[PDB]
Amino acid sequence: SKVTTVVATPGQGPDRPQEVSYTDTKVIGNGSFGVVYQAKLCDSGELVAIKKVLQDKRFKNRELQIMRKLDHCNIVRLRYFFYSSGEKKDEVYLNLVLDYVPETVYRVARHYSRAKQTLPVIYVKLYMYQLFRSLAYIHSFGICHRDIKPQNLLLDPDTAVLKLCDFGSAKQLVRGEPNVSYICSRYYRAPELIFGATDYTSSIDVWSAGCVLAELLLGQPIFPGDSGVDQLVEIIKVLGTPTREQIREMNFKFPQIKAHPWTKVFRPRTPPEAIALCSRLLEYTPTARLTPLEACAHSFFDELRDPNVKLPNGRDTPALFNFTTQELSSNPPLATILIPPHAR
Amino acid sequence: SKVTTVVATPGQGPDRPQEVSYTDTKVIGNGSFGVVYQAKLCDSGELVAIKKVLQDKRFKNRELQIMRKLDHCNIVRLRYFFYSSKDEVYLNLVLDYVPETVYRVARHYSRAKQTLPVIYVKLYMYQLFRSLAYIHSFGICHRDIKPQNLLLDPDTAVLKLCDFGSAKQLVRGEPNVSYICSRYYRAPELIFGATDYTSSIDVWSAGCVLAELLLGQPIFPGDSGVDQLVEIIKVLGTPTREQIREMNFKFPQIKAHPWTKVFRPRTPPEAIALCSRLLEYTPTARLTPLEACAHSFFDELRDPNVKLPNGRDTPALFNFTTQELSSNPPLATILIPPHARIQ
Ligand SMILES: c1ccc(CNc2nc(Nc3cc(C4CC4)n[nH]3)c3sccc3n2)cc1
Ligand SMILES: c1ccc(CNc2nc(Nc3cc(C4CC4)n[nH]3)c3sccc3n2)cc1
Ligand SMILES: [Cl-]
Ligand SMILES: [Cl-]
Ligand SMILES: [Cl-]
Ligand SMILES: [Cl-]
Ligand SMILES: [Cl-]
Ligand SMILES: [Cl-]
Repeated sequence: SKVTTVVATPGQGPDRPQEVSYTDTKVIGNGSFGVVYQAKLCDSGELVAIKKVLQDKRFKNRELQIMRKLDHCNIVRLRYFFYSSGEKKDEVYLNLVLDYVPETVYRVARHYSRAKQTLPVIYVKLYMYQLFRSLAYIHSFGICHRDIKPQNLLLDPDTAVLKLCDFGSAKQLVRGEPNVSYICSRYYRAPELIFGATDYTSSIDVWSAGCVLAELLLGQPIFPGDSGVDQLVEIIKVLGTPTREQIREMNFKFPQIKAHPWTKVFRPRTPPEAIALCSRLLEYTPTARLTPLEACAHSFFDELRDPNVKLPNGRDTPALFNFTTQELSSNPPLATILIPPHAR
Repeated sequence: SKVTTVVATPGQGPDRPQEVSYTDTKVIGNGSFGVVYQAKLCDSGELVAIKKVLQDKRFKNRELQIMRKLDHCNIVRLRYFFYSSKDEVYLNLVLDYVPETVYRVARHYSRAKQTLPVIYVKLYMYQLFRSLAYIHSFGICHRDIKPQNLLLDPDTAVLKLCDFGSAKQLVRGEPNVSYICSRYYRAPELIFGATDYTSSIDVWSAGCVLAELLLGQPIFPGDSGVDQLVEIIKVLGTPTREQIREMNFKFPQIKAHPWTKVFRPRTPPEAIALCSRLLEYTPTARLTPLEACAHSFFDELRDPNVKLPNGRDTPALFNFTTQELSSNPPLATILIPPHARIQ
């Protein structure tokens, strides 16, 4: 087959480029951002995904700057990056060489959905815990993801490892500076984003994470809608009509619906700790939502802290407990809960 | 067979209650609004659509108060309306049933690697600009324009605008929620969260329908506001600081992609022209509904010879009221062709 050789910069190291050669190139992905290729590195034989984007040249790439800062077992690794022009008007492209990961939570959820099965609660636990860890970490640097949705949660089905990807909307949120309210994909947008607020916090990611939890339990999206009006009605149908207090803390012709009791929303064989968790992730008032770390520590995740827990495929669980000081900074006293007696 | 009989108020005219009996009740639609039943009237055998909705005890239903003032050949007729019954009260809207929708028609053609013949595009788009010219005449904005909300009669080629659930009168200086309109058909001012938007949002949406029927697929798709604005910039070029001012800030600098690359080879120039004039960053730089009716793309409809493919007459395109033309009366001299003046 054909071989490409580029001079590429490692993501973690100090700016010291080396000759990286790769082969078996194929398209996998399209969209606003640009294209994603898959390839095999010639030296290692490891598979990589290459996200090719257009570069301003005017300003430096915010995705690239944020990803160089990040090192976490539950976030896709940037191995290298390199520039190519190919054949556009002296147009320049930034190529991000990332880890290849052979599945996504979107693809998996949909296999169980179009089989009228429900994803076994154990996986729901493994995947939602590793997401909340990845948020705990990036929230500690004040970085908000702003795009949290199933398509952006990579899985290795053999190791049960989840890896957060797609930092193209990610931004550090400084209290008092405003931010655009038109980020986050439809279905997972926080009510304050729908109401057009520009003084929102990292809590938008917690609401999005809650919408992923509900969807893995129900086997389909919980707040669907082609418009915001449609979206708000599906929310008010579950949380009821926000009070004057609650509206004021988000950002006015609202129908009076009594709150549908939470236990009546999910199928009946659904664990009540999974429901408690939802009620505490999907709150109208952003400041009343759990923190990523507060979530990791919820009784819903207790099975993962059992010393005998094993994967359905018979392998051990992946890293769940190797917390850093950084990751715990939000609230260190929780370490006594997050790190169980048996853990190294 | 089963038979429901109610006492209904008429939608148009004065308040003289009437007995209405229908049968073959069937569900045809579910969603946030409530339920849409099809039914067959006992006496006439005519098909109707009943839209059942939760009635606030607080204030009277706005969709109702609006639809009762509306009488136009390109807007679904409200035949009757009644209150009924969860242990609280529902508002029902008895409306003409119309057997097709642009959504369905667009899709039948789309997955058969086919575009809809341009003649139907002209007919359907023309009748839509007429309906907007009418409601805008009253300062009422629809705020939902999308293919699913455009009813069709495949045989007559009559298009009817439905769903006045988001519709509202826009007074200047009064603000309005920016979270109305359906993904794909939202004007950039709504994506940017603006609350001083005018009826020109309806014109942007209409323009997305035009472009979609021509292209065979939506033109500005994406799961997020951001993804949409990228598809918009890949076609219109980068908004200038003045353009952004007129809607109300770190955008990828990209050149305006010539509008003729956008459409398949043999697309009418005049179709492409009308798009560039509906899909403008600057809300006030967009054609009014009535100005679009009079665009050269619609010239073929004004031809006295014009026939539908099945050999039938086109429907009523020229019977304009004073109410309809108040946006700009002089336009009557293009809108009403010579052959429609003949006594
Ligand atoms: C969002 C949009 C596009 C993509 C690329 N599509 C994709 N990526 C995969 N893996 C992937 C992407 C990446 C880098 C872009 C993050 N690493 N690994 C896999 S595994 C089975 C289907 C599939 N589709 C991923 C997320
Ligand atoms: C918007 C919302 C709900 C619907 C109901 N679904 C529906 N309605 C139709 N016609 C319809 C609706 C109406 C009034 C409720 C608006 N009149 N005629 C037709 S004809 C072929 C499929 C179909 N589906 C239509 C548009
Ligand atoms: Cl995916
Ligand atoms: Cl991506
Ligand atoms: Cl439809
Ligand atoms: Cl047709
Ligand atoms: Cl409707
Ligand atoms: Cl003539």
